[PDB]
Amino acid sequence: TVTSPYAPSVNRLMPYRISNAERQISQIIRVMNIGNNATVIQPVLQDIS
Amino acid sequence: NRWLSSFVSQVVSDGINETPLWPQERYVQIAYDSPSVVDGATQYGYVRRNQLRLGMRISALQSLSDTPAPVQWLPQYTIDQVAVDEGDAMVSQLTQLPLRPDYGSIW
Amino acid sequence: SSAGVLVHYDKPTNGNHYILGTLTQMVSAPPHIINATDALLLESCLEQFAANVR
Amino acid sequence: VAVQLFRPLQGLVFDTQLYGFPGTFSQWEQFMKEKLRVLKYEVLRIYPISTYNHDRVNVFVANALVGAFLSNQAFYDLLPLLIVNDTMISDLLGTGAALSQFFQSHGEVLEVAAGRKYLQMNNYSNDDDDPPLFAKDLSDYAKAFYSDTYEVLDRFFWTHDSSAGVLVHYDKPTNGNHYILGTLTQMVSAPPHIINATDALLLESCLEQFAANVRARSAQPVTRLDQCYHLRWGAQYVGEDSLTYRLGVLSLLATNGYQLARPIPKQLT
Amino acid sequence: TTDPCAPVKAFMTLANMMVGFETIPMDNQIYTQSRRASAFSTPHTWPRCFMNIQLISPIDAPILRQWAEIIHRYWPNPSQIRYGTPNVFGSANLFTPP
Amino acid sequence: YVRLDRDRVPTMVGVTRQSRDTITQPALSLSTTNTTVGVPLALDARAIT
Amino acid sequence: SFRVALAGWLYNGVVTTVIDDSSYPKDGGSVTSLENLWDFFILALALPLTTDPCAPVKAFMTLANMMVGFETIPMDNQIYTQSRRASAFSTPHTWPRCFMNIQLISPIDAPILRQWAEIIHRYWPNPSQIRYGTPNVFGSANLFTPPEVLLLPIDHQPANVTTPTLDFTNELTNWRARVCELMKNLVDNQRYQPGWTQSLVSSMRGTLGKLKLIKSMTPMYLQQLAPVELAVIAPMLPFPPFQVPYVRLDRDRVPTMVGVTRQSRDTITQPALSLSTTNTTVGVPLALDARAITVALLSGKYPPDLVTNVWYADAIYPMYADTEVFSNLQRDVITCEAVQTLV
Amino acid sequence: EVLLLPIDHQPANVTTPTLDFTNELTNWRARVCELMKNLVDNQRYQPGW
Amino acid sequence: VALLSGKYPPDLVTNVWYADAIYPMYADTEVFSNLQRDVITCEAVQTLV
Amino acid sequence: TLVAQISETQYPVDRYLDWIPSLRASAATAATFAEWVNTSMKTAFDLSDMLLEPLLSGDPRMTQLAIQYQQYNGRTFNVIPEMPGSVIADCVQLTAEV
Amino acid sequence: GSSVTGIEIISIENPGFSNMTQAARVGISGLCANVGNARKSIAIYESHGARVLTITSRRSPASARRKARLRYLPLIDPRSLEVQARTILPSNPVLFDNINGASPHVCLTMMYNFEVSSAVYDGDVVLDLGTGPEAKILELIPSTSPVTCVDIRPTAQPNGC
Amino acid sequence: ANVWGVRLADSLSSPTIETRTRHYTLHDFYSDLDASVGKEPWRPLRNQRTNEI
Ligand SMILES: Nc1nc2c(ncn2[C@@H]2O[C@H](COP(=O)(O)OP(=O)(O)OP(=O)(O)O)[C@@H](O)[C@H]2O)c(=O)[nH]1
Ligand SMILES: Nc1nc2c(ncn2[C@@H]2O[C@H](COP(=O)(O)OP(=O)(O)OP(=O)(O)O)[C@@H](O)[C@H]2O)c(=O)[nH]1
Ligand SMILES: C[S@@+](CC[C@H](N)C(=O)[O-])C[C@H]1O[C@@H](n2cnc3c(N)ncnc32)[C@H](O)[C@@H]1O
Repeated sequence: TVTSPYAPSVNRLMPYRISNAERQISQIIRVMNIGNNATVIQPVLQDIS
Repeated sequence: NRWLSSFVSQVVSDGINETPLWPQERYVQIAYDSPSVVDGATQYGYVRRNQLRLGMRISALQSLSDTPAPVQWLPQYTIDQVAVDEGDAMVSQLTQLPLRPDYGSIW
Repeated sequence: SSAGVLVHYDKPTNGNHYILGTLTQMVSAPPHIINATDALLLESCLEQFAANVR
Repeated sequence: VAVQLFRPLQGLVFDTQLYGFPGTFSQWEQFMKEKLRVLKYEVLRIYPISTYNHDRVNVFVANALVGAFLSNQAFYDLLPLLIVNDTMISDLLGTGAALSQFFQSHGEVLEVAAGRKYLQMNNYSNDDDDPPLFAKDLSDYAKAFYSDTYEVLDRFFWTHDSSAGVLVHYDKPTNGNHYILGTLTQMVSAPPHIINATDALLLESCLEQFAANVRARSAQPVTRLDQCYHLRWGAQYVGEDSLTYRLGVLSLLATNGYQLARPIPKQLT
Repeated sequence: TTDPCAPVKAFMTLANMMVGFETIPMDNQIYTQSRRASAFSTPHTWPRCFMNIQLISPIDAPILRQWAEIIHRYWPNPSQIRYGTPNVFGSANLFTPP
Repeated sequence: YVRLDRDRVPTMVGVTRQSRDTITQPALSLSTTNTTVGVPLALDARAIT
Repeated sequence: SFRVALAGWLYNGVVTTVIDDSSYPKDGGSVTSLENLWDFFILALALPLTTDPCAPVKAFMTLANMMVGFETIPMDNQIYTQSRRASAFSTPHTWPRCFMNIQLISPIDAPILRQWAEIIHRYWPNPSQIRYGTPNVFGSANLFTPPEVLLLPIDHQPANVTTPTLDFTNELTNWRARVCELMKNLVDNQRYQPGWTQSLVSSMRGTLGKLKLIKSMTPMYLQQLAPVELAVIAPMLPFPPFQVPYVRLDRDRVPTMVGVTRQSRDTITQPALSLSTTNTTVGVPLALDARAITVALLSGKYPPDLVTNVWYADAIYPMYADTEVFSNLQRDVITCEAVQTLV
Repeated sequence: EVLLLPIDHQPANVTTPTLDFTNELTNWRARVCELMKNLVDNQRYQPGW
Repeated sequence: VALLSGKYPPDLVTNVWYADAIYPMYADTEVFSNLQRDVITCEAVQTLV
Repeated sequence: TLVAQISETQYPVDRYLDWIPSLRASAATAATFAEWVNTSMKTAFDLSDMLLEPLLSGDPRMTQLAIQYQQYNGRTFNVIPEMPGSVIADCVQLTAEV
Repeated sequence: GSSVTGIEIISIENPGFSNMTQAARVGISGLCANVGNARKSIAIYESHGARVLTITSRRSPASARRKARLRYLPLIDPRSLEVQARTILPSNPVLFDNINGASPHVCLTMMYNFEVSSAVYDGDVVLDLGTGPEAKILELIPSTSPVTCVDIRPTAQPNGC
Repeated sequence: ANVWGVRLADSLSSPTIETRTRHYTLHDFYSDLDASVGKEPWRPLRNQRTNEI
């Protein structure tokens, strides 16, 4: 459970929200890299393990 | 066993004692008009409470017979009257109409 | 006398006496379990109801 | 060799070994008759008939209750939900009892697990003359998503995987509006073919509607005007020359009122 | 032992010992049939299927049914001995007769 | 000593030593102005057997 | 902590006193934990003394979080869960609809939880007000309250020392008795503590009975003599009391912001909001110690020869002998004239 | 916003978990054990037993 | 072996366990910068094209 | 019998020393006075272990004495013992009357 | 209960020996007025730990025409049902229960009844000679005409209403 | 009617005559002890469905 303030702000700026098209294109390029290697894949699985 | 279970389930249920008789400990009291004569044959333990009555008559249970099929009935009418819509609402409360009956044969 | 003591008052078996039931239980009536001081009383009660009708 | 199940006992979602039924049909029915009396006594003990005689009972709870009692799965949590109030679905959506073997809410979309239209015996051994069971004899062959509006259901299936095909009914469904989603189990008692139960449900309903078309008489009412399903969403995953597509076409034809040139028997094989 | 909940244990002991061979319907999903036997120390936690010998199916859990019958019918009975003399002394007992 | 009467199994034993607010009668104070007593003790089933 | 909480009643509109974050159970807690049960008891007795607009909701959701897995309540959206930390309810928009309306908590599903909610709604303390100062001579610096009124977050009655310690008419004594009885009901059947192999029901019962019938005079003090001391101290303070209304459970009247304006009423200018509006609460928060407040509520005592007239005369003399009201008045004159001259 | 799985998921009802047999993996194990149980047959599968 | 042997701790409540465990991994905002990286990747691709 | 002279109790004792002044007693005054009575009745009779401590950790102005237990079904049994006289309190009241 | 011709049955709980309340009496009277002197059969039995009796009978457009006359529904006397201390097992309801078909005497009587009903118009004063204890003519002619009838044996219909 | 389960109202009966007691003598003891075909000291109870002792 995270918490957030409730009062008049000072107009911050934190650009993070992006579109599903950008997410998908980045995923496609990243798969284009990672596929066929397995030496950058198996460490990922061991980390998740 | 099944009959005894049903009887005990009836006795331990919700409701109230609708009779004038409440149990004591000094003595088992007998109503003023009970047909039992046991106090006339016992020397100790019985008392006829004169000031409690039971308005019901005295006669053994008369049970009719059972039959495996329904029997015809013929209604008979009296003087009192009520509203037709009231009767229709009551029959709608008591009904069981939504059922599929065996059709039969016209001809 | 906490399980209830029962008298008979009419014509007991071998003279005047009280009865005191133990805490055993009847099992052959599945939905209910009676501790035999209700069992003796229920038996005699049903027997008297039978005798009234006949 | 088998048994078909009706209104009271139609919620047998669990595995077959948990119930421990006898083998022969006579022993089976005697067993179940002697157990349903105990269930009846419990239900009557909690609900007196005189005070609760003429009020709607929740069908989900009733089926789940017999199913839990037959498998010894702590049916008491189901008892205070047996009498409906204000809806047969919103009651289960608003309840907070911990019972997820039988159903689980998803924010205005109740999810119940359909179970065991049929039931198999010992002497049923995949014979060419045994009746087909259409995969509805084992535990989990599909899931039912009940709601109040098809708009809400359609919006539910945006973030839900509908690739085995989702089936609607549109005519007079069992307990209100709902979609059906079949799992990936398979029917084996038809040796040359193996169907993944989303073709099985559709084939069963389709043949039933073809049967009903031939026996119409214009003066004999039926319990339902069409039995077909009309697959709704997952068609993008099944194109030409697939059994699901062909069965969809046949079900559309049967709904419009066609008839098979070959006579279909009264008890399929 | 003087524990009032002694009888419900030695029933749930065997119920625990045989899980996967016979089953009985419990009250809820917390005090299930696999819960320990020592945890049933209160009158509030005695199983409905123990207070009713009927929910133990005679051909589903025959040995549990027999053990329930044995507990209900052959568990030892209390009694009393009548010590003391209240003539010189008094009687310090409160919830029994002197 | 109740054998198997679940209805008669005892649940508490408490002593009172003062009335509550205004109720002068102990028969009315005792229900809500008591302190419960009792301690459990463990035994060895194998030694007993 | 006890004295600072007692003194923060006079400054509701500037500083808001909340219970410390450390006082809540660890990781939400659980009813199967004796330590978390005593955590809940220590916490539920300190909350009614804080000038936090939403103390009741935190008191409810502490047990609502501890009760996860054994009882449930209806939720509002598909985002939050019953197991969200009770200390995160710091604003009126977080109050559960099932808390604002009792009948959404089914008693067949949340017995203990609905009992706790019902207790919160019925026996939570009632605000009140007491007169102080002399508005006919010293004026009155009250802004949002009438000219001679001192709002209090609890009820107060006339003062007498000859009153029963175990008086369940007193709101604080009644609250303690109700909390002890509810925890008793919680631990009775062992429906929520599967895992206690032994039988600690009798021990829990006895210790809760002791906590209930403890011989404390702090509730009597807070009811009778605390308001008198506050009203005697108030007109002599350098910074006089600045209060905002105490609403008990009426959500729609809970204050949420306090700003200052410097522009006229028939003009439109830059929306230069004041600097005090940028607070999540109504004022500068400060955390108190639930443990200290609870132990101070449990262990109070008077001198065995207290005579009220003598004591308060002897205390009032040396503090009115060192008063500065007559200088603060002239200071107020100069401040008003300075403001008008600047304009 | 979807994650596929090669087995059936079903949420839990209690936070104090206790063992039960009703799940597809235990059913799979039971099916396997029963097959080998009615496979063990010294006549026609293991002569020397 | 992992399937045949498995045991929870003797006295655990899953709400408390996961509330303790999951918390450290949700205080690291390494996931919010990957979105900016995806922004820049798509920008570079379109600029090249 | 002594506490009812300086405070308000629920026991019907006569009062002779009302013409003597006294403060409006409180819990602290009652507890103190009871402690002095206890110490005096120990010093006389030559005792050294806990004559009256069980009753002093409450409010001595309303001291009663009883016990009870409660069955599972809510039924309750209590034992409110009779309060036999005390020649010491009788002599104290006589001395006050004199 | 929507079709003008069909079956209709009700179930009321009568525990042992008792005088049936006003509600059950009104319900049975309403069913009688709805049926209109067709055959009526009863059954008494214990169903789900309760003792209840059911009354089965069919309705008809002649029944509706009779019901259109009476202003206040009469009330039967419950003695003949209260006296029943027996058990009468039920049977499945059937629309056309008569399996042997009507008899020629019944058919001739129905020819006569149809002739009467066709002869009588609306709003006409009539008088039948020897109707019987059951005024069957009340179900034949329209419900808006005085029907003063005579018979040597005393009637069995209501009076007033 | 009725207390909790309905009892026959409208009438009420009970026995009227009671047989006089008979003392138990050694001849009676011996005759009961040598159980003859007509009068044994026991009596079989049998099930109401299978009709067996
Ligand atoms: N061992 C002892 N058994 C007694 C003596 N005679 C009767 N029994 C018991 O005496 C008890 C009291 O008998 P009664 O007061 O007459 O009541 P009851 O209805 O006649 O009892 P039953 O004859 O068993 O139906 C019963 O529970 C009998 O089992 C016997 O001679 N010696
Ligand atoms: N457990 C759950 N089973 C449902 C409920 N009622 C029906 N079943 C299932 O509901 C599903 C949908 O039923 P329908 O849409 O009416 O189609 P159907 O042809 O009537 O299905 P069948 O009655 O099995 O032939 C079926 O697959 C049933 O097995 C029950 O009350 N609870
Ligand atoms: C069995 S009924 C049939 C009546 C038939 N439902 C009708 O009205 O068309 C014959 C009736 O004719 C009547 N009728 C025969 N002789 C009687 C006369 N002496 N007095 C008046 N009733 C006459 C009888 O009262 C008898 O009820």
